[PDB]
Amino acid sequence: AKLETVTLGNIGKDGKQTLVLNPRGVNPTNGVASLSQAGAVPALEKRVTVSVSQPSRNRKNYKVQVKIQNPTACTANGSCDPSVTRQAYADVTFSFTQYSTDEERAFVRTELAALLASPLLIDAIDQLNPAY
Amino acid sequence: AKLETVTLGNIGKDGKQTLVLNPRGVNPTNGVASLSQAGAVPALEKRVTVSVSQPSRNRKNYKVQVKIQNPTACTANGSCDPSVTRQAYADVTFSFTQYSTDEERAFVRTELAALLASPLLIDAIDQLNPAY
Amino acid sequence: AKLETVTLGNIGKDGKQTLVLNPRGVNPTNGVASLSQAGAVPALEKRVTVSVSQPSRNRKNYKVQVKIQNPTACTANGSCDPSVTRQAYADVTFSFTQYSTDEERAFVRTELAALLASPLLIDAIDQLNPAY
Amino acid sequence: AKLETVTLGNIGKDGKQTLVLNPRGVNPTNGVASLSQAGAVPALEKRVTVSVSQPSRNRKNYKVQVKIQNPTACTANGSCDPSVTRQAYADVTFSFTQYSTDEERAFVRTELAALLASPLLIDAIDQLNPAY
Amino acid sequence: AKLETVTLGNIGKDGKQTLVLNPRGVNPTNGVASLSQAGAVPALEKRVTVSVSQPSRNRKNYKVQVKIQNPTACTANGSCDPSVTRQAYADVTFSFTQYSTDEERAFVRTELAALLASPLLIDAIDQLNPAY
Amino acid sequence: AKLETVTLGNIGKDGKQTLVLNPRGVNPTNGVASLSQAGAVPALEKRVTVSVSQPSRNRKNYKVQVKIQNPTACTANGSCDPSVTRQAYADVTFSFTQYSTDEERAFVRTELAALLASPLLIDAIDQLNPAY
Amino acid sequence: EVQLVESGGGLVKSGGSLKLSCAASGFTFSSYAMSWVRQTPEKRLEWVATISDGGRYIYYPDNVEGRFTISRDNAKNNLYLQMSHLKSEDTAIYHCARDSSGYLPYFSYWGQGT
Amino acid sequence: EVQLVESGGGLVKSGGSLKLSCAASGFTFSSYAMSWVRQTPEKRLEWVATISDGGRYIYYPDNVEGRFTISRDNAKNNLYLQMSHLKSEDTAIYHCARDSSGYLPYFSYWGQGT
Repeated sequence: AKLETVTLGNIGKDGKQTLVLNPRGVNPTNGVASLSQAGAVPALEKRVTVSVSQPSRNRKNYKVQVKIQNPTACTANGSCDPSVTRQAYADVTFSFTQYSTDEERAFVRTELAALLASPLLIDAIDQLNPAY
Repeated sequence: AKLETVTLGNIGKDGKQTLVLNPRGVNPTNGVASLSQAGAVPALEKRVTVSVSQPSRNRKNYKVQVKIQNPTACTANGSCDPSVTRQAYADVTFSFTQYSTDEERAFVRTELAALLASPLLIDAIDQLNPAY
Repeated sequence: AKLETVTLGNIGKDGKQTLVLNPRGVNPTNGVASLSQAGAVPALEKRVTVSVSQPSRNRKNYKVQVKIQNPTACTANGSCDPSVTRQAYADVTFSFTQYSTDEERAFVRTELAALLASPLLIDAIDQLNPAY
Repeated sequence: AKLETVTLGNIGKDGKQTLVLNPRGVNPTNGVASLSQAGAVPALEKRVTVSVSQPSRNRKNYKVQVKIQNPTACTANGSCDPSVTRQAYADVTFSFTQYSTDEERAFVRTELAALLASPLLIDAIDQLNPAY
Repeated sequence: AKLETVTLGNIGKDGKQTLVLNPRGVNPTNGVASLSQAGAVPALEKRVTVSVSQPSRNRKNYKVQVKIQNPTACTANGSCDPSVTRQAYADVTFSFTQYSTDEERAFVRTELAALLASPLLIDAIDQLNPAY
Repeated sequence: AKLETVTLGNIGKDGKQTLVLNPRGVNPTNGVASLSQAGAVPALEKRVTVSVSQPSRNRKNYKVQVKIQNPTACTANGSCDPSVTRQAYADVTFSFTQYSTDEERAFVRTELAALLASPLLIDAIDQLNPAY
Repeated sequence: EVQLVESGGGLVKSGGSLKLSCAASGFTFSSYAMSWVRQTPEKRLEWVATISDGGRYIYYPDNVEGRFTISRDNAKNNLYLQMSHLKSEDTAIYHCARDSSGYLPYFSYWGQGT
Repeated sequence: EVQLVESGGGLVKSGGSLKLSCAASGFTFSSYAMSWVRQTPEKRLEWVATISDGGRYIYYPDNVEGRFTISRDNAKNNLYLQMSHLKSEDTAIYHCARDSSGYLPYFSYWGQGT
């Protein structure tokens, strides 16, 4: 719908941290809608973008894309500004046809969420263990 | 923030005038948010617009931009409905970089709001006198 | 007006600082009054410039223009004098025609001064969030 | 001298009218000093300008120059605020050399001020009659 | 600051003479500000000029320049106008960097003044004796 | 005359500092006579030079030249020797003809000194304000 | 969702002191003016105090001014009311409120508690 | 700095004469109209005389006109008041004043003395 401030709760390895995201407008050239975290020095913000295909009349494939990037800060000795050592990315693409129903899309979304809460994938991502 | 009605007080030379500005939506094609007064005829409205642009592959700066437009209207000889005689404008652009802290931005904002009430600028703007 | 010193109090986010400004004369090329910070060295001071432009054969209306810039000083290693890392800028331009009255121009000036203390412009200028 | 308020008396055909002229600063880009009347609207003001130019590599003469501009204004049929109907101008140029004494310059000034009150010129200027 | 009438006292070999200088505008092409003495026949005036570099943002070297010229009059037999036999010149240039402080510039100025009051230099200039 | 140790008193923005200069010989190739301050590390000394044209029989133009340079010290981290960040210069040239008298030269010298003690020039040099 | 919860509460004697607090999630806290509005057991509303965006301009009524004190913490997003001297009329609910984007407040969002 | 100092002063008998003077530095003396304004020991101000730029148009009140006389010296930058006949009301301070750039004077700069 219209963007609002999204407060996400119980995040992290322990399940206590929060993330408050404020809206940052729609890019008119591609329709990507941004959310970012209220943190000082805007090069060091948790950033989330969401992109949905615009509903035409003869579109064959609806496509949703979510991107997450979180940087890390490093106050390097001999400077006044923190820099970015690392980024952590996430890129989720959903692909549907024009005859798909609401329950199929909802099943795919809740399935991906239940897999990310499952011990197969909080072991492949958190500990970097390939499944064998 | 979220667009709600902005009511401004202590306006004028005497400082005994108010003005209410009602939200008129955000324009998706440039990101410009709009506030206007409470008339029926759209050409007679005092309006305020405000936007903020993210860095791109061209500018590399955060750009905040506020515009103020006040028409003055009067009905002429042999005319029934009032037409707009004059336009008084205002156009503020703030420019910041990716590593600026929020206290710097708040300093620039309060510095401008304190300059606009100092006898140098209220003599240069009201009576149209260069500083000599 | 006369180029005197300007003390800007209740400045900053907390509203407890001052910025004192010494007049640096006008410019016979442009016609622009200048003011700098008390103390200084050159290239590390906070600057305020102000010009007023009359009608001509090119532009029919008066134009007042305020332009404030302020740097950030970072002390690198191996050097004794600071460098500038970031500039922050703001520049207001007011446009008034020749049949405008003193009350209208004061209304624009005090409307901008009252509007920069409103939560929309707080959250736009020093947090860089747009409106939604 | 220094620009202070010039008040002129015994003006008009009856010689029972006064006019006060308030200082409006010196323009640095041409050296023109300005006096104006006491209105709010700048287009309705009777104004006087005065300058004096030093010799250069082109002219080799001291050049004093006075200009007088008086608008007459009236409100029209179906109009609210008055607009400027007519302009009455005056443009005096004095020209002197580097070896002229001050008594010569004072003679030329008092000679002009005495010609402007002689029946030949007050018949040529008021009633628009060539000297015949 | 703004030019005014400068009255200099206790001048000469004895220390009794005065010099009253009136302002004569700013040259717009280079910014040089003139002062001259109220003397008849303007080719025979004590003239002083002062020139300061205009404060930019990226200027590396501030430069002050003072020039004095005093002519002498000679009523040559067989003419009506005095001519100029001699001029006496003085040319003072101060050069500073953009990280210099107020006390360094003030020390250089007061040092030059205290040297011109010192018996080394009221013997090299007044009597034309080289120091050996 | 012959060079001696020149003690200059009441120097600076406050008027308390001294400057003791010792003689350092005459350059035979051009006749320039040096004075320098008794400070350790001879690259960091207040230096003054004075140069007078030698009295010939058919010299048309006598010319006096005074130069001041004051360096600043910067003990850069990672070295044992102080270096020179800044210099502050002063260059005064007097030009006279062979028929000039002692009182004309003395008037020019005491005039320049009284201007350097005047608020026009302890504002153009100390605060870097152009006169307008 | 503009959320405002309160703590402190209290059951005090006369002439004591207490410090009420407010937690203020859901929105950018440091932009808005905040306020305290109490409600008597005879069901009358009373304005208690207002503060500005950064904590510079603070307003009190005459019944309050010598003995209440409010403050902000824009890093912890907390609003504070320091009650003192408690002269037995101070037996109310003491709601938090977010002020309108204005000049003088009309409360748009309210917090139930204490 | 418009400076005006006076001399003459005096302690006279009745029916005598005196000549007050004024020195007038700081400005271009010969451009401005100059004036005398006296202040009685009962602290009342009284206009005494005015003169024009070159000394052509001189104004006096009726209490003064037959027995005071003012003049200028634009080379020595001096203003002069010739007091005569001194009929015992003339026991005042007698300030100098520079007139406004006008038609009839309002005094902007004043000189303390005598």
